[PDB]
Amino acid sequence: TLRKELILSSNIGQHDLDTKTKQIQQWIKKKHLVQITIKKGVSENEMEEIFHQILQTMPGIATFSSRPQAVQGGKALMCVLRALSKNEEKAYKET
Amino acid sequence: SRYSPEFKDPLIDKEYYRKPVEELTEEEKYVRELKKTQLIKAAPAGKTSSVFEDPVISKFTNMMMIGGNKVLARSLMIQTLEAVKRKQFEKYHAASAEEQATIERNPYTIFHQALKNCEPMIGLVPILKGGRFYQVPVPLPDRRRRFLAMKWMITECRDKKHQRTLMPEKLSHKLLEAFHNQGPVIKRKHDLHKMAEANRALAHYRWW
Amino acid sequence: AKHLKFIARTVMVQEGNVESAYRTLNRILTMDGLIEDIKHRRYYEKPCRRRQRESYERCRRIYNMEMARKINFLMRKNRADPWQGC
Amino acid sequence: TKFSIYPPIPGEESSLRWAGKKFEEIPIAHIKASHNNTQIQVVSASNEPLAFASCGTEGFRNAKKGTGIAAQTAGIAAAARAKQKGVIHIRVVVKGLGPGRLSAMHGLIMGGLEVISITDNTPIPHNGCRPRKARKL
Amino acid sequence: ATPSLRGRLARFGNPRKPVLKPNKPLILANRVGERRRATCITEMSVMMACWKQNEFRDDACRKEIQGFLDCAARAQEARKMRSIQETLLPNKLNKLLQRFPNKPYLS
RNA sequence: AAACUCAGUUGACACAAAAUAGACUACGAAAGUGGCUUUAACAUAUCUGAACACACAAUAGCUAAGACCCAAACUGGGAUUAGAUACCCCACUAUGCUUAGCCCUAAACCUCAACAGUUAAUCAACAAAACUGCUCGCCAGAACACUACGAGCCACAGCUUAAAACUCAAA
RNA sequence: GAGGAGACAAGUCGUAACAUGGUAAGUGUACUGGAAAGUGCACUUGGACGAACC
Ligand SMILES: [Mg+2]
Ligand SMILES: [Mg+2]
Ligand SMILES: [Mg+2]
Ligand SMILES: [Mg+2]
Ligand SMILES: [Mg+2]
Ligand SMILES: [Mg+2]
Ligand SMILES: [Mg+2]
Ligand SMILES: [Mg+2]
Ligand SMILES: [Mg+2]
Ligand SMILES: [Mg+2]
Ligand SMILES: [Mg+2]
Ligand SMILES: [Mg+2]
Repeated sequence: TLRKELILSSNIGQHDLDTKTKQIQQWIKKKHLVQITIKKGVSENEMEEIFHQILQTMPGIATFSSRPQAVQGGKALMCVLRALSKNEEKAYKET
Repeated sequence: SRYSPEFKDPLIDKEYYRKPVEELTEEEKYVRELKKTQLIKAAPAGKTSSVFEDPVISKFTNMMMIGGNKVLARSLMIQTLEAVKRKQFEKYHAASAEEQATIERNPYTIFHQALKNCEPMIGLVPILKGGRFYQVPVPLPDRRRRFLAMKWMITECRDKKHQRTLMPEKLSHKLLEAFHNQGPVIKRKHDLHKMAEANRALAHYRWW
Repeated sequence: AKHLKFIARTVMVQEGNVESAYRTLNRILTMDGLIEDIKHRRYYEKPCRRRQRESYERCRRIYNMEMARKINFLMRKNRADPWQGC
Repeated sequence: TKFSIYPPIPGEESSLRWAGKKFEEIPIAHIKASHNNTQIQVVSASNEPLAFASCGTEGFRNAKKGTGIAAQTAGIAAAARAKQKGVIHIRVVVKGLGPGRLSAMHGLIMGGLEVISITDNTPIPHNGCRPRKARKL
Repeated sequence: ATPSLRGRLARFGNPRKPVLKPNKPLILANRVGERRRATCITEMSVMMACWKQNEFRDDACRKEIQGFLDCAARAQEARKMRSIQETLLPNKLNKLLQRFPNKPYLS
């Protein structure tokens, strides 16, 4: 399992966010562990909304290997996305 | 340095000055005549003409010194020598005449030979080719070899594994082991040699 | 391949000094340009780069030969100053 | 006769001999000093294989193979095998400017075998095939 | 003999395309370039192989160890002698060229 | 690391490319041309003369049929990286090769037009010294703009010719 | 409706160019890529190769 790390900003543009979301989707398809960190360009809730927005584009593809956590003295948020297992994907399909 | 560059270190050796004049080559006579008109540094308070003076033991005492406690360092050195001599005498008395011929009782010889056995022939130095440093093997000059042997002895004696064991006894035991080619100091020398051999392939990284 | 073996690029060691034999062989290859040719043929040197390198080497050789000629010409004038003081 | 660096010519009547054998009958120690691996195969005067030794076969791996030390090890192993298989003097033919080029000969001698001739057979095309493109680092 | 420079550079009165394209002018400078800057590894290899096959017991490797030490001392001595020998020199040659400078202009 | 279980010697074997010579400076209008042999063959006894026509024009590229050792856009895999749609490693295709047509572009630059002449009284700078006569081609602030429109063309994401508006005091 | 250019004009993702700009740069062309751009083939120096021998 290869770990791909990304660093984003709270005030990231929508176009750049889309580009990085496409890259993250490619990583998930490749079955890598995507460690996304978000820094202040803002509130922690608003920053975590970015993680939620990113994962929205992967409804039955990606999930949170590790949930959002405040790191770097609370300055940054961090999370780890992973591809859904076979069993999780089957459960999603059944749902 | 309070001594001007014109000052030369003194040569404290009775035989050198008592050497017959006829035995002096032209260069030696020139050297003496030149020294007749050269400023000389005052003799340091460490070395004298005493026939019992030993530079190696003096340097070992200096290395063992902590915070300018020359008295204590000399005390530890003499206690170590006395302990070594006592242990060798005990072995000599308790041993049969067949091996008494080989049993050594001279503590100074024992110390010299122990340090010589501890001396490492090859060391590891960082050498850089292209922008990366690697622990390349390299010969160690004589000064570095002697210093490494002495420092390994002192550090191994100073280790905390030996608890409530005074430095005299610790150092005497380690010196005897080194003399007989055993003990942690010789083990460290062998570890250095083993690492050098393991990195033998990097010898060419040296440029000098 | 279709030639006889052990005639081309073969040197005979004298008294067993393979180091001397290899030095002689290396001098032969270098003077004939085989070492440089192999080093350059390791990777494909595109024709423009080859032409530029050849031109640069020609200019370097011209300059070095002229400078060596000048040095050898003036070397005699390295004598002791005959009119020292005045 | 005086020593001449040129090898004796086959068919020509020559007084040179090594272990009672002519030059054309001496075994040949083919060395191949690739960029990162040195191979050494000692064959007879009739291309009958006798010994083989390579940096890779000597336990060296990855970059360690392309070093003079590995080449010496391979040369010593090949020399030992050839010695036990009945080889004293050899004509050395090396094709490659790798790091093991000369270290292979040094090891091949330190292993006992004597060298009578050193041959360079590095394949130098008169162009022909196109090599791979240059590297930009 | 120096290679000919007649009709080599792109100049007026040179119908042929240039043969040479020197980045710097082909005019001798009044100075020459500065002098541009392991040892005894076989004895080391012998000593280390003996150590490897003997368990690093120097007592029975004494001969190889003494050879290695003597060779290292000789290496240092060679460094010293080479340094003193190195010390025609570029400085003297530049002095000579200054005495006889290249005059690419008129006077 | 991935990749192949292929690797060494020897012998047979190209529709690919053409060490050394070449430190030569030649041939051709330019593009180009440096393995060998042969055949054919290198216009003009006065110069200049195409957006106004004819013939060419490297590499890339298109169409159809062959060759395929090696190299190799793209693609795939390894590695690096925050990422690496790159640089580094491996595999392989179009493509480079031959034939018949297209395509008509290059930092196609020696950025220095052809012809004739001079070296004398120099010449912004640099570059490859300064000029004279004659002829054709071209240029007239930058950007818009190797652009839009129009036109021509085997070109259909193209090439050639090629503006204006808005903007600025610069470039 | 949409495109193109220019300007006003503060941001987002990179750091492509200027130093050998960290893979020298660029021309033609082909494919590819948020994006500057990457790569192949040929070409240019509007780069250098340190300018006696080492
Ligand atoms: Mg005409
Ligand atoms: Mg025309
Ligand atoms: Mg064409
Ligand atoms: Mg193909
Ligand atoms: Mg051209
Ligand atoms: Mg164009
Ligand atoms: Mg157009
Ligand atoms: Mg149109
Ligand atoms: Mg950059
Ligand atoms: Mg660059
Ligand atoms: Mg390019
Ligand atoms: Mg690419």
